[PDB]
Formats: sequence, C-alpha cells, structure tokens
Amino acid sequence: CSAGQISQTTTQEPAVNGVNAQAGQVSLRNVHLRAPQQTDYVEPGTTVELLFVAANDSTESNKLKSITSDVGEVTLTGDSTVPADGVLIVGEPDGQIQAVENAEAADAVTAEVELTKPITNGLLYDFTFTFEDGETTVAVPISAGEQPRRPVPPAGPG
Amino acid sequence: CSPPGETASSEPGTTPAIWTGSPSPAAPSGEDHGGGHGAGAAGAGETLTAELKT
Amino acid sequence: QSALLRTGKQLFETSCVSCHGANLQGVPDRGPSLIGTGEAAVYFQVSTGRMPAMRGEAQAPSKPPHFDESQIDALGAYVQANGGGPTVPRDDHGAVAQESLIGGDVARGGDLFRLNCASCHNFTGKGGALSSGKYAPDLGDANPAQIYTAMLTGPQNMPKFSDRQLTPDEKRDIVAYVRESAETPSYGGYGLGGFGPAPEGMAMWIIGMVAAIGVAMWIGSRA
Ligand SMILES: CC(C)=CCC/C(C)=C/CC/C(C)=C/CC/C(C)=C/CC/C(C)=C/CC/C(C)=C/CC/C(C)=C/CC/C(C)=C/CC/C(C)=C/CC1=C(C)C(=O)c2ccccc2C1=O
Ligand SMILES: CCCCCCCCCCCCCCCC(=O)O[C@H](COC(=O)CCCCCCC[C@@H](C)CCCCCCCCC)COP(=O)(O)O[C@H]1[C@H](O)[C@H](O)[C@H](O)[C@@H](O)[C@@H]1O
Ligand code: HEC
Ligand code: HEC
Ligand SMILES: CCCCCCCCCCCCCCCC(=O)OC[C@H](C)OC(=O)CCCCCCCC[C@@H](C)CCCCCCCC
Ligand SMILES: *C(=O)CCCCCCCCCCCCCCC
Repeated sequence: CSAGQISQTTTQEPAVNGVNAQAGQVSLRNVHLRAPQQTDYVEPGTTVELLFVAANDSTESNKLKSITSDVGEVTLTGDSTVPADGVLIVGEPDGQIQAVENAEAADAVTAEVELTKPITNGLLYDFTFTFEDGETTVAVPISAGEQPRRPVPPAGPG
Repeated sequence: CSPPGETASSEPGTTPAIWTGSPSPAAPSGEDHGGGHGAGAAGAGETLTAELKT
Repeated sequence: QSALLRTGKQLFETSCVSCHGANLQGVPDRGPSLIGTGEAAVYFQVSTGRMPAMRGEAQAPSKPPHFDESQIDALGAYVQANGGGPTVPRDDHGAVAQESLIGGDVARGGDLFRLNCASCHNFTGKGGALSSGKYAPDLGDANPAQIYTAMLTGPQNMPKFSDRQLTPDEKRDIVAYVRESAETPSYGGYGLGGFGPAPEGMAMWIIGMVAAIGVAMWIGSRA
C-alpha cells in the first residue's frame, strides 16, 4: 500500500533548480536567477537575468503579468501577454534551443534585475510575481544553469 | 526515553555571515613568505603592483 | 529542429498530457512539471521506459521503452525547447554517445562510485533497497548514455549530480567503472548475484550442506 492516496512518486517536485509557485491562476515553473557570480556575492549594480515559465491553467485570460517586481527592480524587456492556455518563457535557460531561425517580438519577455543588494548562490530571495489575478511571493533561488566548475586555485601544502 | 534536546520550531534563524577566517596563531604559525627584499625602509617587500589608469 | 519539435509535441500530447499537463506544467499530484528537466532527463527516463508510467507507487519501475531512439530524441527536444535544461551527450555524428562516455580511468571511477554510487546501489552496481518500497536498481542493463544521464538528472529519490558536482570527466570515469564491473566475469566461480554474505550463506546451506547431509545419510544407517 505504497500506492495509496499518499504515494512517493506522485508527490515529487521536478528535479530542477528553479522553484515552483502554483499560487494564482498562472503557475510559475522553474523560476530561478541566472546570476553568474565570480566571488562570494553578486555585487549590486550588476544585471542578472530572471528565468521562469508562466503556464496558464484556465482558458477563461490571465495574460497580464503586470509588474512581477521585488527588491531589485525587476524589469521585463520585450514584455508580452503570452499566457493563454500556454507558456510564457521569459528567458533562455542554459541549453534552451531557439526552435526557429527567426523570433517573435524580439526577445521573449526577458526579465532582468539590477540587484541593489548582494546575492550569493545557495540563498533564497523573495520575488513577488503579480498578475492581474493576484500576487505571490516565490522565494526564487540562484541557479548555475550549465556552467562547469570554475577552476579553484591549486593548494600549496603548509 | 527520547533525547533531551530536540524540536526547536521557534526562532527561524538567520543567514550565516560571510566567514572571515582568523590567521593561524603561533600554534600553526607557518605562513607563506610575502617576498624577500633588502627593504631599507619601513618595509615594502618583494611584491608591489600598480594600475596605471586613464 | 522544427519537425523534431513537432514530432515531440505530437508524442507528448498523446502520451503524457494526462499527468504532465499540456504546456509541460505538472498535473498536481499526478506528475511533476517538466520545465527545466532538459533533454537528458527525457532521454534517460523514456529510454529506460519508466515514463510511460501506469501507476503512482513508491517508485516508477523500469520497463521496455515505448519509443524508439528517434521518438526519444523528438520528445527530448520538445521538452528542452519548452523548459530548457541539461542535454544528453552526443558523439561526432549526432547519435547519443555510448563509447565516448567510457572514462579512461577506472580506479578513479570506482573510487567515485564507492563514495557516491555504492552508497545505495552496491559495491559493483547490483541493486539496493530504500526506505518505503523504493530501491536502487541494478546498473547492468544501463548503457553509458543512460548512466551518464541518470547522474545528470536525479531520476527519483536519487541525488542530482550536476556537471559542477561531478565534472563530465568524473561522470565518464564512473560510467567506465559501472560498465566494467557489469561486464566483468566473476573470478573464482559463479558470483551468486553480487551480494556476498546472503547469497553465499544460502548457497552454503543449500548446495554444501545438503550435499554433506545426503552423503552422511548414504554412509550411515537410518535408525
Ligand atoms: C524480516 C523478514 C524475513 C521479512 C519478510 C521478508 C521475506 C523473507 C518475505 C518472503 C519472500 C518471498 C517468499 C517473496 C515472494 C512473494 C511472497 C511473499 C509470496 C507468498 C509466499 C507463499 C506463502 C508462497 C506459497 C508457498 C511458499 C512458502 C513459497 C516460498 C517461495 C520462496 C522464495 C522459497 C525459497 C525461500 C527464499 C529464496 C527466500 C529469500 C531469502 C534469501 C536470503 C535468498 C538468498 C539469495 C539472494 C537474495 C540472491 O539474490 C541470489 C542471487 C544469485 C544466487 C543466489 C542468490 C541467493 O541465494
Ligand atoms: C552445485 C554446484 C554448482 C554451483 C553453480 C556454479 C555455476 C557455474 C557457472 C559458470 C561459471 C561462472 C559464470 C560467471 C558469470 C556469472 O556471474 O553468471 C551470470 C549469471 O547470473 C545469473 O543471473 C544467474 C543465472 C542462473 C544460473 C545459476 C543459478 C545457481 C544458483 C541457484 C546457485 C546457488 C544456490 C541458491 C539456492 C536458492 C534457493 C534458496 C531457497 C552470467 O552473466 P549475467 O547474467 O549477465 O550477470 C549479470 C551481469 O552481467 C550484470 O552486469 C549484473 O548487473 C547482474 O545482473 C548479473 O547477474
Ligand atoms: C540512493 C541514492 C542514489 C545514489 C547516490 C545514486 N543512485 Fe543511481 N539510482 C538510485 C535510484 C533510487 C534509481 C532509480 C530511479 C528511477 O527508477 O526512477 C537510480 C537509478 C540509476 C540508474 C538507472 C539504471 C536502470 O537500469 O534504470 C543508474 C545507471 C544509476 N542509478 C547509477 C548511478 C550512478 C552512476 C551514480 C553516481 C554516483 C548513482 N547511481 C548514485 C539511487 C541512487
Ligand atoms: C503518472 C504517469 C506518468 C506518465 C504516463 C508520464 N510521466 Fe513523466 N513523471 C511522472 C512521475 C510520477 C515523475 C517523477 C517520479 C518519477 O519519475 O518516477 C515524472 C518525471 C518525469 C521526468 C523526470 C523529471 C525530473 O525532474 O527528473 C521526465 C523527463 C518525464 N517525467 C517525462 C515524461 C515523458 C516524456 C512522458 C511521455 C513519454 C512521461 N513523462 C509520461 C509521471 C508520469
Ligand atoms: C495471528 C496469526 C494468524 C493471523 C490472524 C488473523 C490475521 C488477520 C489479518 C488482517 C489484516 C488486515 C489488514 C488491514 C489493512 C490496513 O488497514 O493497512 C493497509 C496497508 C497499507 O495495506 C498493505 O500494505 C497490505 C494490506 C493487505 C495485506 C496482504 C497480505 C497478503 C498475505 C500474503 C503475502 C500471503 C502470506 C501467507 C500467509 C499464510 C496464512 C494464511 C492464512
Ligand atoms: C500496497 O502495498 C498494497 C495495496 C492493497 C490495499 C488493499 C488490500 C485489500 C485487503 C487484502 C487482504 C489480504 C489477506 C487478509 C488475510 C486475513
């Protein structure tokens, strides 16, 4: 009776770095920050990108995506009202394929944030995604999409 | 019985500060030499850089 | 590719939209969202066959794949385009790499396997048990691409080994060790499975002890 109403397989989040925020009609999937850090912190004043996918649940739509801004002044370049029983893919997560030579509306709604606050990988930073339906804090992580190991200096025994 | 100390739900906590390791004291006093030089002054050593900007 | 994306979408729409809802978002309490899973996850999971899954239980078992390599690639490309994420390795031609994933070093691969893989699988990649109905399966069926993608995307209750955590060279070494341990003949006779104490004790008690008792019954006289 591992197959009962509470089963391990069904109640599993995706094995992805981005968090999931189902609150609100539009569901946020694989929401993370591309913020390549060269040191302990990503210093304020540097622009890091905000990846996620906004999937519409209802066909009756919530395609506004008004502000979705928090501490950092997230700006949505190439903003569009995409979600209509479909996906709004703000950016290009590492490994993303354009899927066609051309493109629609230039960039596909790329979200970029001027930090105004140090951030580091491993921490969770709250972002308030607000559609016309409602607002939800998501606690976005920092994800190193596909970058390999940065060479750490060799150690001199002492 | 159960372990005396467990289950502290309250006090959510805080993010650890950036670690600032203290230098090794006389115990592990060994450290890398910063550069040997004559140093006929207060001391500069065998290491000195500079950036000429515009 | 356009046609590859279209084929992946058509397969997705008539295979999994009931549990990975259309738009790749996950159906609450039926399946996780596939945004960000990537092409490697799709390749491993569908090729091992786990994904045409017909039950929600402790663990999704392996099974014959429901799609051929071309359809696996189509589904993987569709999922990668929708979400974007890790990609399965490929060789010079374009096919999923099998021999290229055999790392040169096998001692290093074995050390890494013992530190990370044997934790649950086995000393030599036989299966292992887990908490509640789960289990780490035997690795002898997996091919190098399947092992590499299994590490790349933690399939289920398995830690996700990123390239940063296990550089592709380390993963190639682990793949080499897995294949070598799986394809290596047991020196010293029939390795009874791969578990020493339990299969060895059963074989003692059944083969050696029944032989000894039967010989004793032959020699002696019932009374
Ligand atoms: C703590 C504890 C014992 C918990 C319960 C776990 C347990 C032993 C459960 C039973 C295992 C079984 C019998 C599973 C099949 C499903 C099941 C329960 C069916 C109903 C049982 C039933 C009433 C059937 C009708 C008649 C009946 C009693 C049939 C029993 C059938 C069997 C399996 C008989 C032989 C007993 C047997 C092999 C038990 C498993 C125990 C061990 C330690 C096997 C060792 C062993 C292993 C594990 C290898 O992998 C291996 C690989 C390569 C070479 C050799 C071996 C080897 O010897
Ligand atoms: C009486 C004295 C005689 C003793 C038996 C001696 C037999 C000698 C055999 C010949 C020489 C040694 C061959 C060694 C080559 C070799 O090892 O043999 C394997 C086979 O293995 C199996 O499957 C088992 C096949 C079934 C036949 C053997 C069964 C004998 C058992 C019953 C003896 C013990 C008694 C226990 C009693 C049980 C009842 C208790 C109530 C075959 O390869 P494979 O099958 O592919 O192994 C997989 C890797 O590949 C793959 O990666 C790996 O991942 C694995 O999957 C691995 O299995
Ligand atoms: C218990 C933690 C765990 C560790 C750590 C782990 N595995 Fe796994 N592994 C599993 C589980 C559980 C599965 C089954 C996943 C599924 O069926 O969806 C699995 C699946 C696999 C498979 C698929 C085999 C098949 O035929 O489907 C391979 C190959 C594999 N693991 C090898 C590895 C490698 C290589 C590593 C690198 C160290 C590793 N394991 C580390 C638990 C683990
Ligand atoms: C409920 C039946 C079921 C169907 C049918 C199904 N999936 Fe899934 N899927 C799941 C479950 C449950 C998980 C997570 C647990 C697991 O994988 O065992 C999952 C996870 C996945 C993963 C891995 C996610 C991760 O984070 O590693 C991929 C890739 C995937 N599904 C793709 C597919 C594809 C492609 C198909 C159709 C070819 C499909 N699934 C059909 C239920 C299903
Ligand atoms: C006192 C000893 C005698 C028994 C006394 C009366 C014993 C009376 C036993 C009532 C049992 C009531 C169970 C209530 C279920 C529950 O609420 O929990 C749900 C759980 C989550 O579901 C499960 O996980 C599995 C549940 C199914 C059990 C399959 C057992 C099959 C047995 C076979 C393996 C054959 C064994 C051979 C057995 C051979 C015996 C044949 C009779
Ligand atoms: C998951 O591991 C099993 C799910 C099965 C749940 C329903 C069980 C029905 C009852 C079966 C009766 C068994 C025999 C009773 C002996 C007295």
